[PDB]
Amino acid sequence: GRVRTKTVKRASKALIERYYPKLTLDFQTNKRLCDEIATIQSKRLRNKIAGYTTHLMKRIQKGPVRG
Amino acid sequence: VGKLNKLYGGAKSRGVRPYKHIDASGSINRKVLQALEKIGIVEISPKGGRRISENGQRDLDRIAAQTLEEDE
Amino acid sequence: ALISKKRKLVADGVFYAELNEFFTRELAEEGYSGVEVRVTPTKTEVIIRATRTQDVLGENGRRINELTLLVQKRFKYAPGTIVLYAERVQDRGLSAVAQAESMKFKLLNGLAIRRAAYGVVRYVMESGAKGCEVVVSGKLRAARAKAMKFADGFLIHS
Amino acid sequence: ENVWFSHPRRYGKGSRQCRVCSSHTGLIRKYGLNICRQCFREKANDIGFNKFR
Amino acid sequence: AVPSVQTFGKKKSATAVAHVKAGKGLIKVNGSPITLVEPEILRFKVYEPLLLVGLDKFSNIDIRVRVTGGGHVSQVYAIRQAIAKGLVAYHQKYVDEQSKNELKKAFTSYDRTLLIADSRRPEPKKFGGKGARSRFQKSYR
Amino acid sequence: QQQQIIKIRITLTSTKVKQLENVSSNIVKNAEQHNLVKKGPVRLPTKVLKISTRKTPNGEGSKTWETYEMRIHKRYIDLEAPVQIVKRITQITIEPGVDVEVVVASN
RNA sequence: ACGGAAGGGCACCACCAGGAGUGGAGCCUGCGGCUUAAUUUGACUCAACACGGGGAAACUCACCAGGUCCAGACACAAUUUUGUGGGUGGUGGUGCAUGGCCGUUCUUAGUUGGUGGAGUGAUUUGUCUGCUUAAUUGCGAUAACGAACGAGACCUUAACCUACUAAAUAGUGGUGCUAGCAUUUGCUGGUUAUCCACUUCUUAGAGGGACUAUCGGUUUCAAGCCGAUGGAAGUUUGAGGCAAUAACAGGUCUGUGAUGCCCUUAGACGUUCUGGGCCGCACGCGCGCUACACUGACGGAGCCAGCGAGUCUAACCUUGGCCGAGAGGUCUUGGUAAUCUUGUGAAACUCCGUCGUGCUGGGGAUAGAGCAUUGUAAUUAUUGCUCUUCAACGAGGAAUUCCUAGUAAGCGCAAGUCAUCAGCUUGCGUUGAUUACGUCCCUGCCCUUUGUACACACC
Repeated sequence: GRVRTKTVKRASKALIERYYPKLTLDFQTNKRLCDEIATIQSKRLRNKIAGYTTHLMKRIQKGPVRG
Repeated sequence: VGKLNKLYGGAKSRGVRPYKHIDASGSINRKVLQALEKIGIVEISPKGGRRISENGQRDLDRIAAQTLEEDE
Repeated sequence: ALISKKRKLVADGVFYAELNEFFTRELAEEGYSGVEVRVTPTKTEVIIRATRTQDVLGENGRRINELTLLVQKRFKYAPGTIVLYAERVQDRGLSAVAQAESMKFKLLNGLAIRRAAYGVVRYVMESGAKGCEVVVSGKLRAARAKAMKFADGFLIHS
Repeated sequence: ENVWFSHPRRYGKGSRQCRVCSSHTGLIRKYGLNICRQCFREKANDIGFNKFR
Repeated sequence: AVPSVQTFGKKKSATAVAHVKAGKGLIKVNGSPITLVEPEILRFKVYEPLLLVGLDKFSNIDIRVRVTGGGHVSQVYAIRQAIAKGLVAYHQKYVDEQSKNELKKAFTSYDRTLLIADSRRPEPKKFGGKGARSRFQKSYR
Repeated sequence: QQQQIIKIRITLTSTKVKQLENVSSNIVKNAEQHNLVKKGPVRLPTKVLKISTRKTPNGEGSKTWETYEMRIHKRYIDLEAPVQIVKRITQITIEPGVDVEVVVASN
């Protein structure tokens, strides 16, 4: 239920590889930047990638990723 | 009165059936309304409905306060 | 009388529903796709497009005598508003229903098991449809029941 | 030539039969339709189609 | 032509006029009180927004409203919480600061739908579906 | 007065696109050919009062069904046009089905 | 596939935990039987028996009353007139001379190629040793690589914008004076193109919220648990919808002239017609309730929910007035209605004076006299009303259904079926509360291993 999927990762790894100096910690700066970096055609995907950007800044402040 | 008999309605059973709400009597309601109209307390007002006459208005404001101040 | 406030404005569906089922269960050999109606202001004109324009023209009157008079005798319009003239129109064969008519013809003309098959896949390829999926119930042999199927190109299901 | 083939038919289930296919259902006089249940499915585009819920 | 605006203001589920009548603690509007109700059910429920907070606490505030809208159950279940918020929060200009801080800290462990104002608004639904909890109504065949 | 401006609210209401484009193209080309003020229309959340004659008696089985839905595309015009041309829009392009609420309110 | 073998994981159509019950006076439902000319038919497991609108008063009523009745085109003995092969007479008929639509496998996740190889083939890797759940969901390595579907693929949800140069029915200051007190201006008609503008509730289109984050341990953080819980949302965003993979001698041949099918038109394979049974009960099964109380009552505020039709050639027609013990009976008012029956108003709740628990007040599937409605039609009571003794159970055994926020459960209304005939389904309301957070013990369901002499696959 509270588990993650590869559908967010296949965009996440690409966007960080493209835009390393982006991804500021704040939620709106993450969201209103990612929605125009990556075209999204779903409001539920918009809300879900908002939540996933929260997960992403949690993982960034956790620190180095294994891969 | 169309709502008065409704508000005074009650539950009735159709034998082996549930209880249904049914309206009250209309005859006695009309008769008491006409009786008080003739007495001159209630009065038929324009635009559909009844208002209170001046005897009832006097019974409303001052003597009500006097009676409750007496019995309290 | 025949006027109501917000009842017939919603119950009008039955009319064009009957129209559509009639066009499907009778107007099949012409290849009825859809009525590209265009009601221009100051000139009410109701046209029809066909994939068999030669057939809907025909011998000048055998279809027209019904087609021009039945759409007028029913509701009693004035003349000169439901007009029936067919012209050469483009992109007639760029639709799933067009592929459906094409495979209907390829099934009805009566080819063998492989000839109609490579014919239809070459036709959908040359039309540019990169995938198809079709199922046929019933049978070809005389047995209980069969359901053949083939799908080229993978589709979301459903 | 028959005299006794008439019969009173003005109202009730004996007067009005179906018009769809001599069907066996559809006791609904909505807008004078009296159309069957399989017939409501034979009807194509009167449901108001759209799917989100 | 003339810039004449009606002073439209918001309430829980209705409109209001933004011109308050100040007074000397008179909880009425000039021809009728509201608070004398005597319901025989919700007595302690209406005493809760006031009796636990401070008995009178009306030496510097009045309610001056006339609105037609919303509903009666919404009115009874909203106006008392509304003046509770008015007397605990809007009184920060007037009431003692440590007193209101103690009150908010006391109510942080009390927010159990007793100090919540009714923010309900009427909404229409669409034709085509009726179910809420049970199933829908469909035929076989 | 002479050449009155009472501004009966013309209530653009259609069902199909053949009539919707017809009336909208009509009013805008009328404005274009007799040089009306340049203020165009936009659509609306349509005024749907829920009424229908449903024929789904009893709830057995599962749902293999559609949705009963329809959009009466009632739109409007934000402009300042005369009551004269507001009336002539109703006079010309005669098709029964277009309603006009008698409302003396311009804006 | 199976296992009465093993392990792992889930389900209040499984429960150490209980609450609301059926099986008790009882019926609405079909069975088999007596059946009268018929009491018409389909189907027999968690997957029919309140299902097939199937809650049937004269053709869907199929059965008789039977004098029914000659009413086809085409060689004929001199109204084809008895007889011909058959125009249809299939409206006599099977899911088995046909599809189509729904249900079962879908209270639980699994599905497919192309390469790479192994199996000198069947097949296997890809599709997983463990580690967490609503999931093939994440870590992680590997003959693996990179791709779609079930969820992910979408939108309606629930307590949403000082928001939309959007409409006179839902309304507010100034108010047009006060008719309730008329000096203690909120209001009564918003003085019938009516004190103006508009939405701030009737009509909802956009973008926008909540994410385990700011804390620490419980996996090495790579999963995941807590409490400060942060509200248009800490249960993924509660409730709802895609019949994904491929099968069922499954309900529909009696469904639309749908299938190489047996036979006819004068005694029509009966088209129609005078009507009525289609509810008859010696029997049991099944969902639905009227009570087995001082909980039966007067008086009152208790009323805070969208729900649905309308002559256009026949029945919707009054909110109010008037008569009546009451079914009910007549008028400005309702045929183009957000507009008039509709300004939809859903119901018993606390109370005290008094009778008052009992087979008596607890009531009426029981029997009788009169008052009238919808329907030609109220017969084998269609239905409500005034009265009359209550038989009925002292909370019903064996066995069996539902149950964790708008918490099941007691209660009454709106709509469909309706000319008249609710105990049949959905939505609301009054109180809105449990006895549970673990289980595989019964019941079943998925993954791995293992044996099989089964593979129309443990009937």
